[PDB]
Amino acid sequence: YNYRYRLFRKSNLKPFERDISTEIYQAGSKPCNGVEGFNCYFPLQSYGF
Amino acid sequence: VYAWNRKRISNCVADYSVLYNSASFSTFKCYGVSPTKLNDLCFTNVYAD
Repeated sequence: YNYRYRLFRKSNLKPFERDISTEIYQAGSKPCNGVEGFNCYFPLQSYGF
Repeated sequence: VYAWNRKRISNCVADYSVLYNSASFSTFKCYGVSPTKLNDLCFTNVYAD
C-alpha cells in the first residue's frame, strides 16, 4: 500500500514535469485552508495493492 | 437498498453543477469523475433508484 499517485491538480503537468505538493485540494466550494471537508480533500492516494 | 428496482432519468437537463455545490445529502461518491466534470457530460439516460 506504499505506492503513491495523484487524483487532483489545478492543471495537468508538463513533459517530464514533477510536483512534490501534498495540500488539501479545494473544488472552489470553500477556502478550506489545509483541512478536509465537503468539496475539499487531500489529493494524493496510494493503491490497494 | 439490496433488492429495489431502478429506472432511467432522460430527455431533461442534468443539474450536476448545482448538485456538486449543494450539500443535499450527508455524503456522495462517484464511479466516473467528480460531479463538476459530470456537469459537462451526457447519456441516453442515467439509470437510478
